Amino acid sequence: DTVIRTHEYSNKGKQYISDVTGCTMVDPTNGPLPEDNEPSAYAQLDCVLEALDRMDEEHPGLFQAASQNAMETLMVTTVDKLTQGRQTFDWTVCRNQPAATALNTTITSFRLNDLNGADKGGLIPFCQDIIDSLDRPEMTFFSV
Amino acid sequence: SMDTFITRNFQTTIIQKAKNTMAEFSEDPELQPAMLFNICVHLEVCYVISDMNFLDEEGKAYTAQNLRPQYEVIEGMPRTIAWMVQRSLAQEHGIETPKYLADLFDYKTKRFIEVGITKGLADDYFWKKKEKLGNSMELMIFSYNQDYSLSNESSLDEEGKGRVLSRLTELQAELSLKNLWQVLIGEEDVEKGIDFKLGQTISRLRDISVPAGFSNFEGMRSYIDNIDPKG
Amino acid sequence: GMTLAKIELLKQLLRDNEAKTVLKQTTVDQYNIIRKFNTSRIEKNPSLRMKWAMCSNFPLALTKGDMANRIPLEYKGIQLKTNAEDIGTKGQMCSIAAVTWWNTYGPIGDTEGFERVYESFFLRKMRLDNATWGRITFGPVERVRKRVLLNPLTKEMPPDEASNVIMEILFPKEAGIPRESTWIHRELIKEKREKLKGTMITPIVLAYMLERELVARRRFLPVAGATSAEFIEMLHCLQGENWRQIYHPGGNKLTESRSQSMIVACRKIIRRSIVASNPLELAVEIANKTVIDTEPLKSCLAAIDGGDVACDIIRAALGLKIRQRQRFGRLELKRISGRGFKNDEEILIGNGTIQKIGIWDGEEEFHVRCGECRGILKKSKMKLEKLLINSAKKEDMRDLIILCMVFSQDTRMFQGVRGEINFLNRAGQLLSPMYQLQRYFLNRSNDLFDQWGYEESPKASELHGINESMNASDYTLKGVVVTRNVTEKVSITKNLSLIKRTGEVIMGANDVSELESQAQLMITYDTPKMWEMGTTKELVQNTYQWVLKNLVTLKAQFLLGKEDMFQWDAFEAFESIIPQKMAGQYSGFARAVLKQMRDQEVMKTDQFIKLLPFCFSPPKLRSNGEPYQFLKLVLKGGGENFIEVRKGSPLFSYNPQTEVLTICGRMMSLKGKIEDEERNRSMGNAVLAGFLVSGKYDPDLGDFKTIEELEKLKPGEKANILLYQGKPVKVVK
Amino acid sequence: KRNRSILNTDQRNMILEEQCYAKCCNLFEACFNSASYRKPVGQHSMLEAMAHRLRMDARLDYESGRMSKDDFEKAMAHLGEI
Amino acid sequence: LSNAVAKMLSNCPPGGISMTVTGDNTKWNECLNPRIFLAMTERITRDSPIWFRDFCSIAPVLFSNKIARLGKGFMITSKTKRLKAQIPCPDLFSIP
RNA sequence: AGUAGUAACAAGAG
RNA sequence: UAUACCUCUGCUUCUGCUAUU
RNA sequence: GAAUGCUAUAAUAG
Ligand SMILES: Nc1ccn([C@@H]2O[C@H](COP(=O)(O)OP(=O)(O)OP(=O)(O)O)[C@@H](O)[C@H]2O)c(=O)n1
Ligand SMILES: [Mg+2]
Repeated sequence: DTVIRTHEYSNKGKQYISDVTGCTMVDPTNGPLPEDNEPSAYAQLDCVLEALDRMDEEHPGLFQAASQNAMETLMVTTVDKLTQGRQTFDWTVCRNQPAATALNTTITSFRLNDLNGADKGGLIPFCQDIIDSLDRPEMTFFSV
Repeated sequence: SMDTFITRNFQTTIIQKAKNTMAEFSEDPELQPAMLFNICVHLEVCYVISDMNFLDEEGKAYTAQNLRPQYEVIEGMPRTIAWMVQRSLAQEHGIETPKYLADLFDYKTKRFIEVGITKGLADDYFWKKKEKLGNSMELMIFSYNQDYSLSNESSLDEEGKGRVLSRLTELQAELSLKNLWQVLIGEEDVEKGIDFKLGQTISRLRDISVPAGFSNFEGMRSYIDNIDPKG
Repeated sequence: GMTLAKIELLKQLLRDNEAKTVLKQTTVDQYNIIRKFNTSRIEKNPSLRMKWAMCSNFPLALTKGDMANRIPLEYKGIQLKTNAEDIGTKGQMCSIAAVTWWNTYGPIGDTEGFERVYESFFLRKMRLDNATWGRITFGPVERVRKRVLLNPLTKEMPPDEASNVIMEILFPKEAGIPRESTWIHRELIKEKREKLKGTMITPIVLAYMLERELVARRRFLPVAGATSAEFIEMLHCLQGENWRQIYHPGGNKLTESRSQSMIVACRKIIRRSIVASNPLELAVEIANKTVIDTEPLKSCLAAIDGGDVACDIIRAALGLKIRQRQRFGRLELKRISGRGFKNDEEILIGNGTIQKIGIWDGEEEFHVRCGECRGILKKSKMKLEKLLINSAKKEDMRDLIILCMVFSQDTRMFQGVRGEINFLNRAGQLLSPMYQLQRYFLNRSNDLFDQWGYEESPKASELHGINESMNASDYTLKGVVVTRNVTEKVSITKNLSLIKRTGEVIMGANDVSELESQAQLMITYDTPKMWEMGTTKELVQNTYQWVLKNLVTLKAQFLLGKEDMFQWDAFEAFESIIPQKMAGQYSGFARAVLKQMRDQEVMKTDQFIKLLPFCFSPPKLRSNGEPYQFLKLVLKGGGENFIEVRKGSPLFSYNPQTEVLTICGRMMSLKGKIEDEERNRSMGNAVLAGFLVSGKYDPDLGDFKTIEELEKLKPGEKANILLYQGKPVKVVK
Repeated sequence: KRNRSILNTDQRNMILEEQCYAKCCNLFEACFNSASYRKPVGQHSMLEAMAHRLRMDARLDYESGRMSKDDFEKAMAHLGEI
Repeated sequence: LSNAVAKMLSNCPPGGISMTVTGDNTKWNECLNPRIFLAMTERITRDSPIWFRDFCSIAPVLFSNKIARLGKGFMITSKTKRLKAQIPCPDLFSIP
C-alpha cells in the first residue's frame, strides 16, 4: 500500500531506470504543480531554499552553529553508538536482529573484505568502510 | 625520506609499537617520520636501560629461566595499559601517581624515571623538564653530542651508560651516512585534516539522487551554494 | 591470590581457537559491542509475558553456584527447581516458590555495610520520618513548569567529574589520567572509601549508589513555591491544582536556600504593601507572621548576614541592622558610596546579537570578596574604573577580577562574548543575562583578558600589578592593582524609604527587584488572607470569588451608596497585580461604566462582577473630563493575564446559556443571582463609559470605530461597535 | 529463563557464539572491574590488555606477598605461553 | 507551548481576530522526498568543511535509491482440502 | 465451530 | 520406513524511528 | 539573587 501510494503521488514526476541498482526510480521534485488537493509530493527546490533562507535570516548563525556541534559530536562518536537501536536489518542473513549483533556481523564481515576501519574506534572511519564496501566487486561474509 | 631507513636500523617491535603510540595520538607515521624516529629512538633507548637488568629473590640487581626484570618499560605500551601499570605501581609501593605519563620505573629504587632525547644541550633540557615534574620522576636526559644529565641518585652503571651513548652516535652517524640527518634537522608541521573521501559507487548514487534539471550533484551543490531563490 | 585463578582460566579459554581469535581480533573499544551481543529479541509486551510466564512451572533461572545447590529440588511436594539449565545463566531453572523458600529456610547472609551503602535512600526515608505536616488548604494554585533537582546530593559535580571520583573510590587502578577533581574531593573519596570498605555488596551497585548521590537528576516539573530538592522529592504531597499542603522535611536546610527564599518573601510582602496607604503598617503586619518553612522571617533576616534591598527594607520595617551586604553568585560586595539606577537597555554582544539587560548608572564603590581574596571596586555606567585586590589564592584572585569585570558591565566585557551564549532556555524561558555572562567568563577567561586590554603597572608603595597569569608583572589589566592591605543608624518612611539621619535616602520600595520567582523553601503567611501575596491568577480568582460570595450585599450597597463599597481589602490586593501606570486609568473607566449601568437602568451583573474590582485605584480621567476607553485590561504576568471588556478572556468569561461564569478554568453558577431583564438586555451599553446603544449597525456610519476614534467623538454622535465576532451594535455618546 | 523456541530451530548455533563472547567479556571484567561501570577504551587487542594487567597483578602479588614463588613461577610461565 | 500561545495570543491586533488551526498533515512519509532532505543538508552545512558537507549528503542519497522489502508474503488456502501455504515475496508473480 | 476482522489462530517441531 | 501412547517448544512466525531521559 | 542538560527493559505521543 505505502509502496503504491508513495509512487501514486510522484507518478507525474520524472521516471527513470537506476544504472546502479537497475531499479525503477521516480523523481517528483521540481515537478508539475498540482491541479487538485490530492496529496502532492511535487515540492519546488527554489521554494524549499527560499523558506530556509528566511529561517536563516530569522535565526542568524544557527545553521553553522548546529553544523559545528553535529560535526564535533561525530568526531567523538564511537562505533558502539550503533548498538542502541532495537532490531536493525542484518544484510548478512537478510533478517532483522539486535543492533549490537547486526553491527558485530557487519564488522566481522567487513574484516574479510579488508575493512578494519571499525577497529580504529571512531564512527567516521567505520562509516568510510560502509561507502567503500559499495566499490568492492564481491562482498564475502561468514554464514554457519 | 625516512621510510626505507627505519626498516634497516630498528626492528619491527620498535617500528610497530611506535606506530601504535603515533596511531593513539592520531598522526600519520608516513606524513611525519621525524616524529616517528624520535619515538623510535625514545623507545629503543628505554629497552636498552631494562634489557639485561634482572632482580633475584633476595632483592639485588644482576645482568643476564628467570622472568622478573629491575625496570618497567611504560613507553611503547598503549595509554590505558601504561596508566594502569603506572597507577598499579604507585598504589602498591605507596606513593602519589605523577600527573604526566612516565617512561620507566625502577623496582629497587621504588621511583618513576622520565627519559628525554634532545638535539642541542642535555644539561639545558634537564632544567626545562624540571618545571613540569619538579621531583615526581628521577629524570634521565641524553643527547647525540655525547652529553648525559641524570638525577643526583642515578642507578645507571658505567658499563650500562656507554651502550646508550654508543647507539646514540652509531645511529646519528648512520643518518649522516645516508644524508637523512638533514631530514630531522628541518622543521615539520602539518594539521591532520579529518578527510572523508567518497568512493566511485556512492558518488554515482549521489549524482542520480538529484532533483530534475541537474546534470550531476556538483550542479545541485553549486546551485544551492550560489543562487538566491527570493520571490 | 585471585590473580593465579584468572591466568589459569585464560589458558583454558585460549584453548577454544574461536575464543582465542575473538580475544586477538576484538579491540578493547569493541568489548562494548560484543558485550551487548545476544540472541534474545527485546520483549515488547513484558506486562503480559510476565503475567503469563508466572503461571509456568519454572519461570526463573538460578546462577550456577554452591548457593543454587543449597535450594532443594522439591519442598513438601512443591517442585522448587528443575535439572534443566537455562540458556543464559547456564544454571538450574526454578519456580517463584524457590525465592519464597530461600527467604524462609535459606542461609542467613551477612548484611554488614548495607545501611552505609544505601544511606542515600535511608536519608530519603529519615526526612519523611523526622518531618512535620501542617494544614491542607482548598483554593487556586498557579503551578509553574520549571527544571528542578529531583534527589538531594552529597556533593554536586558534572557527570564526568562525578564518574572520575567514583573510579578513584571503587576502581583505583583503572582510573586513567589523574585530574584536578581527584584533589578537589580528596576528603569525599577517602570518606566514602572508608565507609564502603567493609561490604560484600557488588562494586557495580556501589558505583550506581554513589552516582545516585553525586550525579544531579535535574528535570522539568510543575512546582509552586517549593524548589528545594528535599521538597521536590515530596512534590506529589506538597500541592495540587486546587489545594496546598504544608510539609516541613527533616535533617538540615541550607543557609543559601534559607536566604534565596527569604528574599522572595520580602519582595512579595513589599510588592503587595506598596498598594495600601501606610505600606509600612501592612509590611510589618505580614512580615511578623511570615514563616520560611518553620523559621520566622524576622528570625531568618536577623540570623542571615546578606540578601537584597527588600530584605533590608523589611529588616528596617521590623527594626534590624540593615546589611547593605550584596551577592552576585560567587562575588559578594558591600556598598561604601554610590546610588544605583537600574535602566533596561538593548546591549549588543561580541557574537553579534541584541540582549535586553538592566544597566546600573552612577559611580559606586563596593568591598568585593571572593574566597580568601578581598578587594575594593569602583565602577560607572557600563565601565569598570579601578579595582584594588589582595594577593590571596591564585585562582581566588583570578575569579574576583573576572567577577568584578562582568559585574561592572563594561562595554569591553560585552565585546569579549565570542561563541554560543544562551540567555533563552530550551523551553523559551528567560535566564539572567548578567548571571549567565558571569557563568560564561568563569569558563572562558583568556578571551575576556585579551578583549579588555593591558597597561603599565602602578609604581606606588605596596601596589604591584598582575598580568593574565596572576603574577606580579610589568603589564597589568587596564585599571587593576594588587595591594598588601585588606554602621550608621537608619529609619524607614511609612511609604517604605530608608532615610539617613541627615536626610539622604539609601533604599526605597521603588528600588526592589520586580521579578517574582519560585521560593526554594515553602513560604507561609500565618495571617488570615495569605492569598494576597499569591500569583496574578490566584489573586484574580480569589477576588472575583469574594465578589460572587458577597454579591448579595455589594450589589445592593452600590444601588444606595455610590463609592461606599469601592474600598475593599480584596480589591486592594487585586490592585497589586494591575500595572501601576494603567491602574488609575482602568478605575477611571470601570467606575463610569458601573455608574452608567446604575443610573441609566441598563444593568449587567456579569459585567458588574467583572469591572467592580478595578474600581479601587484613585480614578485617572483624560484632560477633557471624560474617562479612558479600553478593549482589554492587561494585568501583571504572562500575555494571557488580561480581562476583556466586550468579550470573555483566559481569566474571565460568562456563559449566558448555562448562566455559568468561568474564572481561571473554575466554573461558578450565576443562577438565582441574575435579573429577568438582563437576558434580552444587550451588553453594548456597559462596554464604553458615557456610551449607550441606539439601534443596529448602520452601513451609512461606515466601519467600526477604534478606542481612539470613539474617545475622539462629541456627545450625541452615533458609531458602529463590534462586541464579539457577529455582534455589530450602533452606539451613541 | 530465556525463551527456548531457539532450541528447536537451526539458530541453536548462535547460543555457542553468544556463550563464547560471554566467556571472553566475563573474564575481561574479572581483569578490569571498571569495565562493568564505565566503557573501556583502546584500539589494541583485549588479550594484550588482559595479559599485561594479570602480569602486573602477579608481579605485585609476588612483591607484596599475596602470592608465593611456586604460584608466581606458574603465573609468569602460563602468561609466557601467551 | 503555554509561553508560545501566551505571546502569539496577546500580540493579536486590537479589534482583529486571532484564530488557531488545529492541524495534521496527510501522508507525511509518502509525500516528503529524500532529494529535498539532501538540499536541506547542503543548504544547512554551507559554511561546514568539504568532508562534513559530503558526510551529511550520504543519508539522503541512500534514501533516494533505497529498496523496501515486502515482508513475509501472502497465504493461499483451499477450504475444501483444509490446506494453507505462505507464498514468498520473490514468488508473488508465480501464480496467476 | 468459534475467536476474530482487510489476516491470522483453531498447536508447532524432530 | 522406524523409534513416536516418544521427545522438544508457548514473544524469536522479520515489532521500526524520534521525543518525554 | 540566575543557573547547572540530558539521555531505561515500562508507558504515552507523532
Ligand atoms: N507509530 C508511528 C506514528 C507516527 N510516526 C511518524 O509520524 C508521522 C505522522 O503520523 P500520523 O499523523 O499518524 O499519520 P500520517 O503520516 O499523517 O498519515 P495519514 O495520511 O494516514 O494521516 C508519520 O508519517 C511518521 O513520520 C511514526 O514514525 N511512527
Ligand atoms: Mg496525518
